[PDB]
Amino acid sequence: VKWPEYVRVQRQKKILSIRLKVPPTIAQFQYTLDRNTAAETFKLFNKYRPETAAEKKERLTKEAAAVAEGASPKPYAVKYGLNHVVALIENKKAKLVLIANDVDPIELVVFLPALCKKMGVPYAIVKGKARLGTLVNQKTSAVAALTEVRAEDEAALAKLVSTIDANFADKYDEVKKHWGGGIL
Amino acid sequence: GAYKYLEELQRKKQSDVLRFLQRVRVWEYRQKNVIHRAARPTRPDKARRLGYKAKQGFVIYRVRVRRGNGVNELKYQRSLRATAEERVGRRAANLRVLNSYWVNQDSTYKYFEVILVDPQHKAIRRDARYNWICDPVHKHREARGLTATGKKSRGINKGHKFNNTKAGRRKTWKRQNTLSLWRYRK
Amino acid sequence: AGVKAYELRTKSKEQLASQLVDLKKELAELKVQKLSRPSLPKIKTVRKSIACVLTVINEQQREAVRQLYKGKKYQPKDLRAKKTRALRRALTKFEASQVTEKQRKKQIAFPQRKYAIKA
Amino acid sequence: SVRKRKMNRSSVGKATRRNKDKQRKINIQSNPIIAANWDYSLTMAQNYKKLGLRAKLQTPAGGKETEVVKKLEELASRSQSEREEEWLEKLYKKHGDDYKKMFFDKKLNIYQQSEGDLKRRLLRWKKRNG
Amino acid sequence: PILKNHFRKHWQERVKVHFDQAGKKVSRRNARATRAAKIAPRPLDLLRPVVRAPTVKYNRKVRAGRGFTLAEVKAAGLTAAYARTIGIAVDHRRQNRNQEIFDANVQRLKEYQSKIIVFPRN
RNA sequence: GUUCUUUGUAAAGUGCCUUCGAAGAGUCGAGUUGUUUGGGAAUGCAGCUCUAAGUGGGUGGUUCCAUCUAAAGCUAA
RNA sequence: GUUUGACCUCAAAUCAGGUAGGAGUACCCGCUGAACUUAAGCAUAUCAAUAAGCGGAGGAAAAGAAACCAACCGGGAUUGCCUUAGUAACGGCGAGUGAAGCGGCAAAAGCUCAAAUUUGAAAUCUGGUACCUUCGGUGCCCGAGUUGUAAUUUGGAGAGGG
Repeated sequence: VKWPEYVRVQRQKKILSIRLKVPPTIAQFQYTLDRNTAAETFKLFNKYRPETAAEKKERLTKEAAAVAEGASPKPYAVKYGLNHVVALIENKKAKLVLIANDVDPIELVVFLPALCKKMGVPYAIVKGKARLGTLVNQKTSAVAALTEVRAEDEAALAKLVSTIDANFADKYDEVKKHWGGGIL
Repeated sequence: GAYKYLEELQRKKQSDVLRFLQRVRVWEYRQKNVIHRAARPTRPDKARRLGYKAKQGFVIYRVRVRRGNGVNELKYQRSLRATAEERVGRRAANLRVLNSYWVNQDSTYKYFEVILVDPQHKAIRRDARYNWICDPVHKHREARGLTATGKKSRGINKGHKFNNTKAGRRKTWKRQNTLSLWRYRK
Repeated sequence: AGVKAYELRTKSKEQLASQLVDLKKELAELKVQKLSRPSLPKIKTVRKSIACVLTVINEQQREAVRQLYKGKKYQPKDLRAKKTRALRRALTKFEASQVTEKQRKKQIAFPQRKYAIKA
Repeated sequence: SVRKRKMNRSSVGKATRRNKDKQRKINIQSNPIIAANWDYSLTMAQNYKKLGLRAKLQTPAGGKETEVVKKLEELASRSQSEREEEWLEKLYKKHGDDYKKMFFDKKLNIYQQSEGDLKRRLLRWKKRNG
Repeated sequence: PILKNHFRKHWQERVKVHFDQAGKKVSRRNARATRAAKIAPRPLDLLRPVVRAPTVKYNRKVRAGRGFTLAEVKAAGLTAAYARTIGIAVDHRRQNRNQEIFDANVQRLKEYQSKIIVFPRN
């Protein structure tokens, strides 16, 4: 068989991702949250979709069509920029910080799991920047945080913290050690 | 913020994380073309402090140049970085070279990531912070050394040390080598 | 002599096209009489007549195209302004007078005041 | 020359511009009081001392009330919106003048504004009304 | 006996003779007249400070400075941003260390503020 | 000059009180060959080796002192 | 689920819309770079950081708001002119090369990003498209974009409250 240039490059990059010995601040990724806990994290995170551009436009025209002719609490949503998440973390305004494992330059998000372990922020490296993108009206998100919450979802969030602490942080205490990628 | 973490991360270049990053990417850039376009900056922090805004009209090109130059030390006293900037200036002749930075290096090749603005793009022609590049006095700034590295290689700065090249070495030579004669002879 | 422009601006497309064919026949007949005689005066005036009719014909087409492309973006490259290359680039009056959001605040707060110094 | 030789020979015609007399005598534009009282036979600095006004604030290199009263004459010589007014109506009708209670109210003072902002805005409302 | 003649180079290419001395004086006076025709009631130049020259040689002499300071302008009773609109040159990098220079400048600013007539925006 | 629009709990500025508060890395530097300068102080630059710090760092001046804020960008006469 | 769907990267299209080349070249910004000559014959040196060659701009270009100068009773972006001044310094200390601060004057003008959360809300933008008072504006739609477009902030601090 004969493949294209770019196909050969991404296949070569795939086998290069495995066969090299890798520094332990990377490969701290790919030791990621399993299927049940990931689905359960999103069962909470899907309840806080940031109000999409169409929804925001129609509502704020509803404000105009009503209020100009003839009280609300602050609404809660997931928080999704890297400047803003690393702002929220270190201010301790973060209760659950979700980090993508696949980022275009890897160097972007390498400090973040260990800065979360430093601040005492209960983090989870979840699989897919696309999968984080879906819950946030963006193609990709790299990071998603949950600062404040409705009280109906509060107990579920606190348990999501404790499940992620037990499932992720306790199973992967060896991941701060051990250079990954020694696969023969 | 987030870029201070990035800035101080890329100051450690032989550190084991960035050692590994640079090992993979040097090989990956060899497999591509010499001058090719980058999807997005590899170092968005350094891109941004050199003035890359991630908006329509802003381009990142990745470039490769050979290293080095007593026949093997017949010098060629222009930089590798200015050579790179000029090559991307010719392949992308509709753009204007804003700035460039170092990304990865090697025995044979030094790599750069030039940043380019589209002066014909309407998202650049408005917004009064970047529409200065549309003025035709910036047609090929990289060809006349008006970029950061060009102004370095010209030796343009302030002081005693740059007296021979403060207004440009050709200008100051021509000025100081002129028999100025007045109507009423001084 | 010959045909006048202002007389032809009143005419339709079909009237001018028929006019043109008649002038081209007449000129074609005069080039056969030209070879027998030493000189012919009318051959010059009929040529300039054809030229005039074609100019009115082209003008009537062009202004019709100007009307169907009235007041919209992207009109034909010939119907656009010619000016010069360097001026058909170079920031438009809106894009040049466009000042940043910060400088407008600074200009309202502190405009260049007019003064006189003596009394 | 090469190009000038042809242009002085061609039937195109030169684009002759006689803008030399306009270089010396440029009309004063920015002030009609000065525009009426400016002797064009005099120079710039002579027309400044004739009027009285100082032309150069630094002492010059070299050797050096008729109108200023008219200037002095012409120099010696923000409402509220519908919703803002109706908002201040609500605050006054429910509270009156108790600014502590007025600013601790969640229902009317939705923007958690101070006492000074409230007394200033209400007095603007009271001056425009009775 | 000494003499040094710098005519070893191709000097005859770069010989500038200033025939336009009389032409360029007229040109600057026309420029001043134009600027004073556009800036009608205002002088032609910003109000410049009094300043002591550096070096043991010239520290006897008092000369024009670039601009005042934020300190001298504040002590006069106005702001730097507003001083520029009234045509007072402001120097951010200059420092105030001498009391006599300071007070001379403050009085130069104060007498300037008495003599001026600022036009309203209406 | 005359005239039509201005608005929204909108955008500023002054002085005081009160609480905080980052600053451009294969870059500076060091070595090194070559070029270059009036620059002996090693003047600038280029290549190659190696490669920093934040009560930082650079540049001057007889124990210290002074004065700048680099490695990002625009701007008439 | 052996299915379907997000992304990522890389392509193509006589796709929609744009843009680059060539000329001129006195001056201007770069790159590249000699020799005849002159030095006592002469590898340094000199002509010369010149001519030729190559690229790139405009009405000017470049430079420019200090990682500046100084040593004062301190000045204060650049550029240009007189002065410094054939001075300091360089050089078989040979032929020769050769400034700058200060002082005077011309002209003068200042600013902008990145780095600290809009997080009670991507407030931002391009294109398509229908109208209108068309160097544009408004409505709707596809997008770019959180790997960061907007507002605030640049040390002269600055910001949040009162």
